[PDB]
Amino acid sequence: EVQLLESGGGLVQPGGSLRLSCAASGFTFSWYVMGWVRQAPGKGLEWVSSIYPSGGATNYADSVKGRFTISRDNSKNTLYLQMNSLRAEDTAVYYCARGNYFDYWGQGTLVTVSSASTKGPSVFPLAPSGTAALGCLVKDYFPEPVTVSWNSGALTSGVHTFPAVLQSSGLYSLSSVVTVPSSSLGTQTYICNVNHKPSNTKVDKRVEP
Amino acid sequence: QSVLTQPPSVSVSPGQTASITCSGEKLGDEYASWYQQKPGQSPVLVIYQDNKRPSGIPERFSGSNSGNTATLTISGTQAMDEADYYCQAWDSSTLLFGGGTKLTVLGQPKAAPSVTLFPPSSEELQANKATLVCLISDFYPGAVTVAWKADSSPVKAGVETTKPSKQSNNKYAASSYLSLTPEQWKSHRSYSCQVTHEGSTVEKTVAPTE
Repeated sequence: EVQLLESGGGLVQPGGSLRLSCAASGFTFSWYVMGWVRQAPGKGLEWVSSIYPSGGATNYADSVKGRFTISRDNSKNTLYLQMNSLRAEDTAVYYCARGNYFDYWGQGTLVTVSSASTKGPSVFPLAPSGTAALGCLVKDYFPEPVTVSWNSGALTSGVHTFPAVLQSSGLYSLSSVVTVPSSSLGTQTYICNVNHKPSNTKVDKRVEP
Repeated sequence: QSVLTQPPSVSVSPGQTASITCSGEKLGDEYASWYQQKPGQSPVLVIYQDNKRPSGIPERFSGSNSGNTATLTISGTQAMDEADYYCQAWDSSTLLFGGGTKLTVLGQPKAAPSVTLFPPSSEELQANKATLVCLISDFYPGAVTVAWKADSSPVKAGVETTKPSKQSNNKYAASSYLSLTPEQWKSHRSYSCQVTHEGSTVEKTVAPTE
């Protein structure tokens, strides 16, 4: 029913600009207050901005005031967040949320403000050997996030993807593993599907005994 | 700017009623709301305008507003209620959040880590690097110490370890990465990853393959 879907996340340089969207449905858009709320990694929620039904008026948190612009398009059921003069402080997941009291929320897009280059991960199989654990190493990338799945989505149970490390080099690395009966290692194939949108890195990798 | 302060952590025994407080300047002249955020999850509104529940939110969630204090109350608490809880207040002009309260539900069974140590892939080795991967999952409480050994000796550089993070089943996960050259890796007979959790140690060992 109520759908709030975001886009526009990614890497941006300090002082650069970026525009987020939130596409909405399942309810009468133009009747609702909308706004943005953000959350820097492992830290707390912070209101960014809100905007009236008609789009005729706006409010801002002090820290982004002057630098951000909230707007809406009531015909296309879309909310925007123009973000200029970006500062490293603006690095956060950005939440789309409907109404006076945030009663519905999107899934968030992550915005990373750094001077640093994107970097594609290298992806390597993690070989095993009752039960057996096989897996995938997603090494040395920037910024977050990566998506990892198995056998093109088909394989879902027994699957665990670990939170990444931030190495002192400032790159990330993470793994994801899957527990399987060891008997199936002879007569079943395993390929991990890894996507890293900011560098257009898409990788498949077979994991063999 | 105004602040909303919350206790950084709250612990409750199972079945009891959790109480989470929010205070700031002027909170009684304002409306309080509250949000439940689970790990890896978007926030969820549990109470708005001091003490109203959205349709869909159970009655064991309650909110009140007196003094300069809003208070969130959860009855019949169980472990699936573990989460971050944020108060929020408008009025006013701005929208203020509290720093969040972490809700620990006591009485969850101790659980030892499943550990899995991995050798470098052949591919990485042809690419002239090596990476050892130690995966630590399903442990409770969320504290681990992780040590690495080359043969029987401790490794004092090249180790990258995550802090522990709450899995959706309330247990915890962590990982540790040891970066090496192919030569370093091939020198020793073996490497070990040594994880100690609540006084007890699990260890795994891989070797070059040859």
